[PDB]
Amino acid sequence: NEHYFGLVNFGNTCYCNSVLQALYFCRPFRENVLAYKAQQKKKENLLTCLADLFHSIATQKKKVGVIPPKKFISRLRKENDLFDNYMQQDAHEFLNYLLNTIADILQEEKKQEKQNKPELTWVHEIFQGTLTNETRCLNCETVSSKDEDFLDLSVDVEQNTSITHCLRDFSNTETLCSEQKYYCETCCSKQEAQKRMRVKKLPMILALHLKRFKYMEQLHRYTKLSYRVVFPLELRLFNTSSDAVNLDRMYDLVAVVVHCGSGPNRGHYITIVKSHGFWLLFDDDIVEKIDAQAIEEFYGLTSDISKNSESGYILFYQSRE
Amino acid sequence: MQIFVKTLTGKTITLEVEPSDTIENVKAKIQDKEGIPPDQQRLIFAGKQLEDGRTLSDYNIQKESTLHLVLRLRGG
Amino acid sequence: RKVQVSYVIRDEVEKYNRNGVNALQLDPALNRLFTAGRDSIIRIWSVNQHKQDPYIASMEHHTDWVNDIVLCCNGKTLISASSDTTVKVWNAHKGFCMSTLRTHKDYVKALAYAKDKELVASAGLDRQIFLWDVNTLTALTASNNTVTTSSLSGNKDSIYSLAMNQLGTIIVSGSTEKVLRVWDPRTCAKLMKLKGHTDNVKALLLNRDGTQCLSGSSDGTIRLWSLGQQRCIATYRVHDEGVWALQVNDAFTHVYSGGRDRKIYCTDLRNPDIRVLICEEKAPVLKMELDRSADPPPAIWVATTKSTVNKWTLKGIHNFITPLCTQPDQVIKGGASIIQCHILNDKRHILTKDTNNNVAYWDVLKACKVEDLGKVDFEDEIKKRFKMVYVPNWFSVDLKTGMLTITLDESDCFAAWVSAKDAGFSSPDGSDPKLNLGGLLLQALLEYWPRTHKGNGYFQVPPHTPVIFGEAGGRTLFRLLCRDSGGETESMLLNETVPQWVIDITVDKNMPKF
Ligand SMILES: [Zn+2]
Repeated sequence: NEHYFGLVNFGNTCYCNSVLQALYFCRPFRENVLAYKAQQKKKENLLTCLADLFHSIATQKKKVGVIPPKKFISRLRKENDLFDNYMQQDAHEFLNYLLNTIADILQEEKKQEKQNKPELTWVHEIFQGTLTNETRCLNCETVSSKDEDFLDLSVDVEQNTSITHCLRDFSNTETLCSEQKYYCETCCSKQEAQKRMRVKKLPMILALHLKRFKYMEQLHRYTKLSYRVVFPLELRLFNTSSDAVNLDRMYDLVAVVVHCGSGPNRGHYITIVKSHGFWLLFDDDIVEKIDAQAIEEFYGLTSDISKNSESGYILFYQSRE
Repeated sequence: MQIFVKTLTGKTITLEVEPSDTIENVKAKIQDKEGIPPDQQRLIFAGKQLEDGRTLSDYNIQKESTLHLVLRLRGG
Repeated sequence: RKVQVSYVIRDEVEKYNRNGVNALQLDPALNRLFTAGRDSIIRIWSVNQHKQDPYIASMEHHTDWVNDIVLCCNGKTLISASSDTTVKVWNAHKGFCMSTLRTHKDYVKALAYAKDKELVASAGLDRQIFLWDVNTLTALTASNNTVTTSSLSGNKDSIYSLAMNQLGTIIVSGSTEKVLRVWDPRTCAKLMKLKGHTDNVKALLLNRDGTQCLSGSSDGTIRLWSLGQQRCIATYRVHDEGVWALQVNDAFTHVYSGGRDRKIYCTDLRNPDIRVLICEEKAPVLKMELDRSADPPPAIWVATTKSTVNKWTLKGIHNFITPLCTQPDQVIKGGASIIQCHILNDKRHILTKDTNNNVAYWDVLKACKVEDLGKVDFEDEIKKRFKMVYVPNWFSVDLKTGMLTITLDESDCFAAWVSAKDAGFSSPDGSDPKLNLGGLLLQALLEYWPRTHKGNGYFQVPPHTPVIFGEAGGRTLFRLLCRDSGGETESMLLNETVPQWVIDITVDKNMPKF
């Protein structure tokens, strides 16, 4: 009982469609959304529209087709004036809005039953993780730890690298020096320091965002980074924490949101999802199967000889359940 | 109070903020160090993209907090 | 770069250290002690014990922490390295600054000295080492000096320690690069790299010949290296935490060590199992200096985070973990350092918590302590002294010296306008005008500058107030006491350093618009 359906683009809405596809192929999210549909609050909010849409997809007669998500898009425009337009937008910006917006709807719902210390929604149970930022002042050598939550990780990207290496230097100890000296409270002055962000609590789904942009301080404009950045089908992630219990979680690539275009001001968004062993591409209404080798090999770019450079932007890594 | 920003290259920069400081004012402080116009900037913290109108105190952003600086990749 | 005006709320004479000492120096010829404090002031003390007041004088010129002090030219001439990015040459007998070497681009962390060549080395966070001839830096003759700087190249990370053998044939640097780089200071060419350390080197020591080197790392290991062999011959693991200070006997067979763990240990290099504990300090050990009057050394001077410098008698090592000491025999007193500071809702008053847990109320504008509140709850007091006013920020505070330092910057200096009545300046029977706090202060600071001629016309700032002019980055331009603005040479200096933004309201008196 599998449903592979395209989504109509109502004028530069690919940034939106592509995220919905990736989110639909993140089963804990899809299952949770479908479950929310069932209760039927019947007060039009972005979450109810999403669930109504995901419900059409899941409860369709034919296994393959096309759905115009008019209803949802209407609500998205009503709910956000920055998305209430025919301009092209960022997929990550949409994802962030959608995920927090639907977490905030649930946060209120959780509170209204208590009506008649904070609580974590099912959006957080799926995508949330925790970091620990350790800061060692190099003069007094006092270390300052600080936990900070995350819904995705915005990793820096380098030419001819891998998603693993980028995650490796994201967690590497950087030196805060010169103009970037740390203000040490015990030293009461600015001193050189070591800054390290390590994973404290692992997310069920690791959402990876690639910082594929370079600002040209002099040229007063930013470019799109179409580097060859390879992503593995599996990811080994290990845990820091209490050290009373240790985790060595193995992740799997479920979806890739990819941005086609040489520049960052205009483009086209598509999604490639892994469903039942084989991979498939979703270009709005068009849904077609793709061979595993042609997936990663086309989401990078060698030299410049690759028309309108399709590059991997958002990556969905699912824990091994 | 001093907070950190993880720049587009992963380089961390420090900022001398106040909890009272607006998100648009944080962006201006980043513009001085990085050169990026605020209109182009996007800051993620605690999995939440910070809204221009709000202040750091609103988002509970305290000393040693790391804001993730990120840009747009417009697609149709 | 943009220029910022700054001042310090303190008394004319700051007799005692107010932030702990980074480095010590002992003159055997006059029995004098030099204390390079984090309060930006170097001071002279008499070590004859039988003197009620040991204070001699204080060398004040620096603006940030004095990190290291090298005493040379057989008796007195002092070279200092500071976080103010400069190296200052001083006539140590009279205690005045001769030259300021503005060659470093970051905090100057360490100095090295080679007696037999009157050669002094400087290094800091700017990953550069400079070699200087003391007899050139001190020379007043100026005979085709053509003063070209001599630098050593190699360091890939911020330098925290430096050492040179007595002859000046070896130089070794310690950094966050962990590995210790060596050069021949005479030929400037590289010699070796010394891999072994897993952390920062903050303490470096060399023998007379320079054939062997002692290193104290933040990893907790003391390392004896053989230079001729280009490898570590002995690894000593004594301290529980990192080691920051090192001192050796004239023989080079015993190592005196101190670190973050506050413990001081003399360890026999030849056989490490013979480790003697001197004592445990009340604060982590920053730097040490032996009393080299006799062999074995009879005493040791210990500099720590605390503003009090202690002398512990070593006499008993030959006779004797239980320490050899409990109390020091000779003690140099230390004043309180402001550790915490809160700016109240009126942007005029400040609350401070010193090292002794005493809380004080301060007036920023009139540059003075208004009240002493004693050992009270600082957190509660802030809340207790809450003000229901909105005044935009106009100044900056920095307790890097342990003393209150206020910074006026162009961007926000003239941001706060308050009512004269609301500011306490009662004027009967004239109606209270809106006064710009920043302007009013700038006027009071440069009150004695003839170019500005009277003052603000409301309040007066203490005439002994240090008024510093410097770049936002780090480089200071000029420093003077409020009252010294009147002098010809100072007035001339003011004309070449005072920025336009200050001049607009002080001389031109064009008060900003609301
Ligand atoms: Zn510190």
